[PDB]
Amino acid sequence: AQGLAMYLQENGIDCPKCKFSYALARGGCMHFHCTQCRHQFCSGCYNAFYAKNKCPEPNCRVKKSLHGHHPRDCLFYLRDWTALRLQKLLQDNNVMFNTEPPAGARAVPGGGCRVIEQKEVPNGLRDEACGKETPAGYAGLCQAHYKEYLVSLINAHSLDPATLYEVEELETATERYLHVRPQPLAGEDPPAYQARLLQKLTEEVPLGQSIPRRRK
Amino acid sequence: MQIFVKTLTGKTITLEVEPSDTIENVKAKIQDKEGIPPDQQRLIFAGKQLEDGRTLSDYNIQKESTLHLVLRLRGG
Ligand SMILES: [Zn+2]
Ligand SMILES: [Zn+2]
Ligand SMILES: [Zn+2]
Ligand SMILES: [Zn+2]
Ligand SMILES: [Zn+2]
Repeated sequence: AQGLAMYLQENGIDCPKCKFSYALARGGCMHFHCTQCRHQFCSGCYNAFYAKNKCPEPNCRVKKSLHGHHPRDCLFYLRDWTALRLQKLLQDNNVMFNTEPPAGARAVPGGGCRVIEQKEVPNGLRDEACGKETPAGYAGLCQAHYKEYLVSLINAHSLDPATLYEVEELETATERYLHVRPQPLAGEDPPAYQARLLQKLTEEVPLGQSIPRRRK
Repeated sequence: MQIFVKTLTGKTITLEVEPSDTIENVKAKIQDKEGIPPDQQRLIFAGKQLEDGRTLSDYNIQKESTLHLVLRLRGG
């Protein structure tokens, strides 16, 4: 309904540590640093970023690096999906989404994608439309911003991307969150194996616990 | 900071890194995301083979740079 408008308007972002409220400026990476308390966190899932060798989890194989522990529904993972696959997750769950711009839209000067970014320019920053190519069916947004829009809807409705995982993806997610490399049990056929992995992942690894959700 | 990793061919995946990340760190991030063991990963940037102990900044790898991933095959 108003999902696209809500993505396009200026959003807030709150420091998960000190609760300070900001206006989100798009255009940067996923590493956010609170200017008030210096807490570093992911813009997608609000989990903490740990610098090299200060992460708490044994054994985080990415321990020797700057990293966070992102849930499977963080944009960190979902930005790699095709728009078609993100659309399928929404469609499978009866969630409407835009493929065309608002009926009463407004021409973007130069562009291109209409999303306003704070861009780096010689000697500072400048607010400017994204301007990237806008494929048909991407609601007037570029590929990356269209995917962010779809992810905003996926997260709002607490949709689980694992429902669409292939067996290899279930195995990878299993290794990541449950720290064990799964394998078929003796007597277990490939479909039963996939079903077991999906079942175990769903009941043992929650979706992002700090991703804001529709509360109704 | 976002970088891209593409195979041949080949989905493009994204990683969040910092310029001081080692190539070893990058391979571990690819393993986390895609399940490919680091020992099977060969990463290339602008025709240059990336060596484990060096960092992204050593190779002038910056925001939205694209790395190429080629699978390694060893005999038994
Ligand atoms: Zn803070
Ligand atoms: Zn995240
Ligand atoms: Zn960790
Ligand atoms: Zn855009
Ligand atoms: Zn960054």
